[PDB]
Amino acid sequence: NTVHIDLSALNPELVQAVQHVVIGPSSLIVHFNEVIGRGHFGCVYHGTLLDNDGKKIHCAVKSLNRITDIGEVSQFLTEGIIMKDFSHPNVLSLLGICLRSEGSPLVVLPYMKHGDLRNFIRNETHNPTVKDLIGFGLQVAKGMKYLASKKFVHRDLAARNCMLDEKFTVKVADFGLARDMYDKEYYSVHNKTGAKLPVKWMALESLQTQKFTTKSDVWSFGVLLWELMTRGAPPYPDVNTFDITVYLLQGRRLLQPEYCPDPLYEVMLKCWHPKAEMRPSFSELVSRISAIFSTFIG
Ligand SMILES: O=C1NC(=O)[C@@H](c2c[nH]c3ccccc23)[C@@H]1C1=C[n+]2cccc3cccc1c32
Repeated sequence: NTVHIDLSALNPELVQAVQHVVIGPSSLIVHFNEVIGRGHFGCVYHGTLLDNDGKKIHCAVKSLNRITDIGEVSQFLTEGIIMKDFSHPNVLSLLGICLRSEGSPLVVLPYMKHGDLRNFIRNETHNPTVKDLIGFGLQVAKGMKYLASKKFVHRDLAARNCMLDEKFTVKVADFGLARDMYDKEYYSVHNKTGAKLPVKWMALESLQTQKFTTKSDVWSFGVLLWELMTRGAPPYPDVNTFDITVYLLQGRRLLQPEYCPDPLYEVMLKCWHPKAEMRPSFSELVSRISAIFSTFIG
């Protein structure tokens, strides 16, 4: 209850360029007993977004508690509300933002019945077939192909960041500042800057330079496929951050899951090429995986 931002000192050209994303206080209903889920990420609430023709839209609402002042609000708008006007069936897009005077800004996302892709496939109550799992990988590849075309570098591609709707359409999400805290199991922390680093998903060059590209998104996509075909097993479970790096430097890789098609494993191994320029583009991945999915019977 200490967050105050003076909306009127926001750059007038920035507030013009983002006004179509801003939701008014009376156009979003949020009941605070109605929680979709809780975690390290914070608390995600049920919301109802009210359009102009009495059309009610079910959404998920989250306070961006990491945004505490005008400076951070500005940066967030300059990187998040321009720089994320995306529209693709396999990309989770922002429904809008509540800019508040008192309190952190709210983000409003489409409701996703089946939650994150990792938890869904780990749940033995569900039965995604081998073909279904490749189909999920295919859907992610298409979302990533779209994002690469927009020159958007995700940086945190992983099964936990892909969401599943009620029709089982996979949407690639980027919760930028939306995650309050990050699980120690998956994210290392940089001592000096506080940067969160998803080491077991990072390309070899990123483990060295801390720099991300589309080609490092391709590496992470390989790991995501591995996650899919193992039904959400943790990559490199026994192993610390230094030993993972040595493992990879030796040219060792994640091992072929049971029931994973050989052609699909070849694709994974190509994603983990040590030379970034030698990894497949997402165009190549969508082509390759589409054929694997289409011709999959056995
Ligand atoms: O984008 C989304 N839409 C939804 O409905 C959220 C959701 C569905 N089941 C859940 C079960 C537990 C928590 C959330 C959900 C999902 C989300 C995940 N995370 C993960 C980290 C931070 C945020 C913030 C907003 C929305 C979501 C979100």
